Amino acid sequence: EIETRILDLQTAVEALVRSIRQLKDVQDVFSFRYTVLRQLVQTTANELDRMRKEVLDISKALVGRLTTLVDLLLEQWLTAGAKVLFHLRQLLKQLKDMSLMLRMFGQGVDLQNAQVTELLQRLLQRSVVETQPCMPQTLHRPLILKTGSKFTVRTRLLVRLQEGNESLKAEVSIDRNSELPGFRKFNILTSNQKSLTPEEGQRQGLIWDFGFLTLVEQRSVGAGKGSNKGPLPVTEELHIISAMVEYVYQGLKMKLQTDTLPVVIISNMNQLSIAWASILWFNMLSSTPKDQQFFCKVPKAPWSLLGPALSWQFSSYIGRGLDPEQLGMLRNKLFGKNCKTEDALLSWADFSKRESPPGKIPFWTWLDKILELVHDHLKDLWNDGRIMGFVSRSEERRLLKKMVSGTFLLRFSETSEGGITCSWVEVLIYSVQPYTKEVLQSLPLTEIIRHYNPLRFLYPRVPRDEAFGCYY
Amino acid sequence: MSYNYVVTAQKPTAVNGCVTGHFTSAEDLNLLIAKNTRLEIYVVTAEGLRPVKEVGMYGKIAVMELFRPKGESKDLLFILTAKYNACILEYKQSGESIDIITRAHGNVQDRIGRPSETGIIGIIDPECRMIGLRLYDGLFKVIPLDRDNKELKAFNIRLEELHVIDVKFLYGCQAPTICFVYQDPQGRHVKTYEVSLREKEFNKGPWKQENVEAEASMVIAVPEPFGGAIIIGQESITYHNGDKYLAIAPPIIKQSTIVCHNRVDPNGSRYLLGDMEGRLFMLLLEKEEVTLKDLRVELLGETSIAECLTYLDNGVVFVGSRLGDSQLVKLNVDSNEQGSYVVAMETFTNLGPIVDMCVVDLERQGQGQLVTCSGAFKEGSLRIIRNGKLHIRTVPLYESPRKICYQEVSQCFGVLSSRIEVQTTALRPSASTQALSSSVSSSKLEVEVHNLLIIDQHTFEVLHAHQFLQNEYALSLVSCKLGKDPNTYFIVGTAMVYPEEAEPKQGRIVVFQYSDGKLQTVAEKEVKGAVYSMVEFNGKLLASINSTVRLYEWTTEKELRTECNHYNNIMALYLKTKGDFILVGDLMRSVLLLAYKPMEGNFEEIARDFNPNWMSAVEILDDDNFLGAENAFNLFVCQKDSAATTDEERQHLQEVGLFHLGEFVNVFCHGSLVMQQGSVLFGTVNGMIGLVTSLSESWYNLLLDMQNRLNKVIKSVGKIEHSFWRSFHTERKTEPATGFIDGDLIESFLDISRPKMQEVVANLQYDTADDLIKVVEELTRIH
Amino acid sequence: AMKIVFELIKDETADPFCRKFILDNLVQLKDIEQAARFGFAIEPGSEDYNRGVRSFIRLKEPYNHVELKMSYLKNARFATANGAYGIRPAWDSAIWGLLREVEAVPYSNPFTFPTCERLEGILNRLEYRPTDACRTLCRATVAVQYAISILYGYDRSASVPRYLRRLIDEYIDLQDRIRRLGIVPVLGKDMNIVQNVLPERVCAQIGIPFTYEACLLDEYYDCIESNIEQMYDLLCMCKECGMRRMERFERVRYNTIGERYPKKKRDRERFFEENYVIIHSHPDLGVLKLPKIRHLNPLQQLMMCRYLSKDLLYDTQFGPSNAFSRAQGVPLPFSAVQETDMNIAYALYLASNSYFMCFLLRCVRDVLRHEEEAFRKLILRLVNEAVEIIRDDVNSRVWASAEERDLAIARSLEELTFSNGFCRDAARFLDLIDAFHFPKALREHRAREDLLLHTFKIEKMYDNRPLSAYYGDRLVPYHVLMGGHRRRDGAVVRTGGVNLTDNEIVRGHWRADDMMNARLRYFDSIDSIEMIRNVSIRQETLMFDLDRMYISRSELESL
Ligand SMILES: [Zn+2]
Repeated sequence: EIETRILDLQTAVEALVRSIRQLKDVQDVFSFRYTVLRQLVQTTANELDRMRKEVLDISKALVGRLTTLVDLLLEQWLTAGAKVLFHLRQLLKQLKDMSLMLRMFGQGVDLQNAQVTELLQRLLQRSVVETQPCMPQTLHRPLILKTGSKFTVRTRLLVRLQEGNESLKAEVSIDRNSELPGFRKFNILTSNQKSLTPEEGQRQGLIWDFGFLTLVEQRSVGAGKGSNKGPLPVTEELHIISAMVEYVYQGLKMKLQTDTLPVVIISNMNQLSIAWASILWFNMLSSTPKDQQFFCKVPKAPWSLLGPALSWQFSSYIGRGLDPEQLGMLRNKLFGKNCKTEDALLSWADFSKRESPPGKIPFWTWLDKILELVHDHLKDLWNDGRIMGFVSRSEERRLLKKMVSGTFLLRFSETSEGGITCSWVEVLIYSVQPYTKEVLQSLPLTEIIRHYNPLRFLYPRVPRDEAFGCYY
Repeated sequence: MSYNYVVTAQKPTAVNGCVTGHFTSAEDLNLLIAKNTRLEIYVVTAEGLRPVKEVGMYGKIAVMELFRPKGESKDLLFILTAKYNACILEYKQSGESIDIITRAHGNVQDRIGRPSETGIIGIIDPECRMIGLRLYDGLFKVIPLDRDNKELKAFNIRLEELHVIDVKFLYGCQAPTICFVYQDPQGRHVKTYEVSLREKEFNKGPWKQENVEAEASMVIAVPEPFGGAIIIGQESITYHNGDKYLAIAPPIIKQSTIVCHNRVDPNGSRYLLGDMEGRLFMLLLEKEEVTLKDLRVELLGETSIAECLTYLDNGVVFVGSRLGDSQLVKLNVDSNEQGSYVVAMETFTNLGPIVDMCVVDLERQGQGQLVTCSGAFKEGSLRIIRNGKLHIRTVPLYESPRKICYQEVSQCFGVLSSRIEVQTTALRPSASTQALSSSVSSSKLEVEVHNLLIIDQHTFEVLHAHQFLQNEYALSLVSCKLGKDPNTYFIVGTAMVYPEEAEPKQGRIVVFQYSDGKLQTVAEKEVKGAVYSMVEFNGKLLASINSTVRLYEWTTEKELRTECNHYNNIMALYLKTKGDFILVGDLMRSVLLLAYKPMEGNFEEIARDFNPNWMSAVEILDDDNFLGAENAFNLFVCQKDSAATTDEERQHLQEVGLFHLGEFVNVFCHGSLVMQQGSVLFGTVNGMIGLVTSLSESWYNLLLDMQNRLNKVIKSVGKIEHSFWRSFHTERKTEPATGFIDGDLIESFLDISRPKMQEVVANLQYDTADDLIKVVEELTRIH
Repeated sequence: AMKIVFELIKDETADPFCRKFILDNLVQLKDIEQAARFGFAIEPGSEDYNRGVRSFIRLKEPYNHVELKMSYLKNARFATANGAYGIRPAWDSAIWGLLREVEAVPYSNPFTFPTCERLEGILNRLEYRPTDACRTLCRATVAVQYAISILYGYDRSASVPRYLRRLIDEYIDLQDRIRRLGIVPVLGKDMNIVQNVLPERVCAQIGIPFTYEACLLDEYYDCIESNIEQMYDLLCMCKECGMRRMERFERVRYNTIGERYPKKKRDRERFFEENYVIIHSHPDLGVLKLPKIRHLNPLQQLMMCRYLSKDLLYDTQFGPSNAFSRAQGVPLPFSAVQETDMNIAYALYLASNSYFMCFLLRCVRDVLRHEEEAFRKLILRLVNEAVEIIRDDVNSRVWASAEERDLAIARSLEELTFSNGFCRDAARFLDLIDAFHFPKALREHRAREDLLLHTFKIEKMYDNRPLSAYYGDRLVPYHVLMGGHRRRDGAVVRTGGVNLTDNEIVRGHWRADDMMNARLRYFDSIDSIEMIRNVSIRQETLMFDLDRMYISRSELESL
């Protein structure tokens, strides 16, 4: 019962209110014995004690059932669950005021009320950063900020309840506890507030989209350059952006704190490719929003984690994700063509600084240059599947010896920094010069394949007239 | 629908009030008797009073003032309309013509405020510069008295004291200072306040508050020379020129408290006083060589319970008694057993208050007489009013007249009475002492016990003063046939009300029979508590009691058993049975229509007036139209609305006919003042004999537009709109009268001028001009 | 001696208007020479100080430090004379203060607040700083601003129109308890007589259905008077009610002659109806006609009408110490009556509560009806005399850039209906003030700059403040740090224009009790939120930076 275990809890708590309205009646005549001119005084006293016994017994069973609903965890589950605990505080507040006339009974409601406010402080904090902090200028590299520019972040909670007319004002604080040596200070120089109207909360949700958040170039008060650029560089420094959530509902003053994921803030725009490599290396080995000392110690990640991590740079950016056939050549270009193991612990320094043979190009600079050239000319030949993508010369020269003659393929050149190249077999496999984006600017590769005839059947047998027919 | 013609046969004779002074001239004294709906000017002559003209007014006079302001030769009459409309009146003459004009005009009605049950106190300051009006408890309205002020406007001064007993002015002082007795839970006391028109507030007066008795009520103003304030409570008569205390406490005053007073001497040495019994008193102020030296009292004989006294010339005092007839009393030097230094100079007639009456034509053959039970106690007299035209035969009973019915087996008049006896030796010689036979009731199941005193029709002598037991008080009396016996039994609903109990729990309805001079008892039917007015339903005795309305069946074995059990009623104060419809008049449930069913045995609730109005008198005209009177002087005729849609609204009586009357109806009757389409008569307290004539549909439209076109032509003194006045004083709804024809206005056309007749008949062409002059004479020939 | 140096943060960017106020009222410190007048003798022994940082400023003279942010200057405009809806002004600053006390109220009796009678006595006491003809137009706004926080303030803390809505919901729950008498065994034909008192049968006796409007007319109370007395003669017979039974029995007999009842009965007691009380707060209302309730002790009746005349029984219902009132009874105390059981007496007790709650429902309704007319009397009289003063200012300005804007807006305030309906007329009245171009001598720009000077402890315009402004002025610095009451203009009240109508006050907004659970609670300690610091600062304590130090303009002129 993923959707029924919440609706039945509404009438379950309301069933106790059906006996509370009748309990007040027995409590009213009990107080009527004040200054009576007396055998019925003791009769109502013992009757009220037995009538207040089943009220506290069944209420304890509903407490344990509400705790199991939170341990299961989508948004609609805590919607109706929060309204149950909200109206529950209305029947115990009037019962505590009515038990002050010597009812033993006043202490029985305090132990049950303490568990209500304790569970409310557990589910509210548990309830999240939907929209990750990303800049509008970033294309497919989120979690990257810049000094002087603005960014947005949404800490929307699953709860969809708000007060009648109370605007839940919340704030976003950046760089308040992450002032450790190696981290720079960045403070918003403009309003960091969010006026959450009740209307947009009871029907949409507690959306706290903090927008227009500027940044300043500042350092630590007492230690500037060197201290903040030592253990952690500008491109590799983590900054946790806190968010003080203030939720008020019938005197329930709570000041939550939903910490977002650590981001990297740079002081320039040319260092966007290097700063993005530090983010991918952080969200791969772990996924914790609180981290201070992560890049101080050199990490070692195997190839099992770099597989699906690199596929997000083409699936979201262009469209087609990295197939397992493309990931087979990235391991050989970093460790060796005759590699047999897969648990090779790759360090962080060997990801953007170690050159890749035989091209003598670093791994990060080679992949970044590939996605840049194909995003302006090869965008229509990647998504549909006209090319295979990253294919090394060791594996390309093996499959061509088992096919027929006259067929050609389109892969990526490894001797250059990227671009496009062609190869065919007539046994002998030919090769052409790698064409960069400068050649495709005056004329794309669509007319090059047609008007060239060695090119006939595109991998494997697709005629050059049917594959590139829609691009003419 | 419901169209009725309300016309009066006789003008109200009860003296509501009187004020004397030089109204017409500067040397001619004039007694302006301010009665109900009229103000009559009387020239003080050697023969007494000389009427010149009676100027009619809209309703009663709340405040009457006859004062001459600085720089005036004619008394400025001040009349306050009952709808709180103030207007300054001025006497005007142009050749011995009575034409009172109007100096100023302005309404003083307030939307909110608790009305003073004691009364609206209207007084004028000795300097004649402001108007002291006490409209509500704690709300004083003062109107600036200016020579060039035509719009009367009164500002609200929040009197600090919420409730006050009596407000007066300090005569003798050179400032606008007042002397008023306020009412507090800690005790009533007197205080002085200054009405300064420059600050529009009350200010500390000459002296501080004074500790008086906790019973002091009437406040008598001390004239200019003496100075100070005389306050008479239940007994003590205190004097307060300044912080001086001169209180005399005559034991005789303790019993009969002082109600009215009169200033004989302008100095203030001789101040005539009036108690609640009629005994004439007179204070003796001697100026100590101005401070008072001593204070004495004397007895000047007993009169009819008075209300307003005015001093005339040559030692003449007008006794404006409301209970009983008013007599001009001339102060003389004569002395007798009671030391009455007064004589009865003149005697005027009075008809109210009419407690009960009936139309009997035994020797009248039509044109039945009106046996009005006027007056009370010693003034209780059966004025035999008979049309010739109206001859009045006073029958003094010296006892309070209660209920009177018609007996056709002995040609007499059975009248209930409650004489007053000091706790029990008698005080006044009532008709019981002058009766022929006296006996007490058989069964047993200061003081005013009920006694049955049957009086003859021709001899006017009490044949049998059959009194009842101690603590036995009757409330109803039925002298009609009961069952198959044609003898008019005397079903008297008496009650054993003990002086120690607080709720009615014991009672005994006895039945008697008058047989040739003998009051012989039949049987008795003890009940629980006090019963109300009952009317025999087709002979069958229909009981009233209080909340339970029953129907006692008369058998042949001398036994009266109940047969109904109606509990919906709360009070049967005004129970009437007509045909099959049983109309019970409740105080709060108003009109309730019932219907007896022999197959069931209970009165079924069919119609009920939805308005919760306080009833005063009911009357059944037809089977669908029923006239009802309210305590706020308003008439209303409801129609049977039992043919609607929803079953809930079918039990609601639709009130369409609505009228603004003005008089308080106490009892209804059936008859006319002409021998051999309306014969509805009723007796009022003010003494107005009224006739309701059920007009037809063709005759209602003939006077509908005629009355509306006459309100803008014939106006009263003050340019007051007639239709505006014709509005109800009902708290629930203040509305103009709808569905009735005011006879008073129609009467004005008989004595109207000749050219004024064409101004109201030219806009009507009955299928006209001269026809409207002849058809109005038939409306006055029926009484 | 005991100086104070502020510190302004660079947050909230830079506005062109804020730069003129700071340059003309604040001085930014840089090095040590510009701050040597306050005793800033820094010894260069501190490590952080020597590291090029301005930290560890050594001070010979102790002072006070304020962490001021620019955000607080943007909020200052909502804390000045012209704040939420205040008038633009020497005494106008103190006017805004006392006006916030009327709005920010936890549970104080709404009757204690100044009503129309005393408000006028203060209207002529307002003072202004530089024309004389323009002072009447500025003062003509506070006469209607008092009704914005009460009359026009629907669903807000301690308000008269919003208090009616709570009485309707409480009257419905009260009738549900009296119909549960028979249902609940603990609480023959006795269970059917109580059902007649319910409004389901009372409204049927007149001809109107049972809705949420029949319990507000004056004719409805006349029908319930007959059903109350019917429970006192059948269900009860105690010696207390028995005395009043003989009074109504002899009253109908004294009416046969047309006379009243003199002082004859000596064993009579002070009944509840003959209680002469009046609301001291209300200028003029008249003696209240108290109902003829019984079953009350003579010592408990005097204390009931004491609070009625003063606080109309509000504290025992909504306010402080409300738990002790439920032990005895908010509408009527738990009295004892003989010849009745604990269930018999309980029935007639709930019927007497509805007889008093319905009577009190018409009292609070009528008191505001009279007040809506009392406020309309001074409003209609003010617009008749304020339009004449501004008319003479136009003729004098013509005979002698803001001349044509006066005659075009002087006739726009004459087309208002001023009656309901009347709620939309007040929204367009404040719009004419913004269209009137004030001269440079008296604008809002200067008023805001002057506000900050009064907030500091080195400058003060007025020392004495009214009692209402005594607690009200504590809310001015509150808004500067965090503005609780934001700009409440005409536009916002237009959308929720709940006119003073029986079919609008009860209906309309129904789910407004959620914010009231935290509204009153918040106002309890809202008068103690003032950002101020007075701790002494030593050489190595409270170390900040010299460049961030800010001082007022009046501080440099005093040295
Ligand atoms: Zn009782």
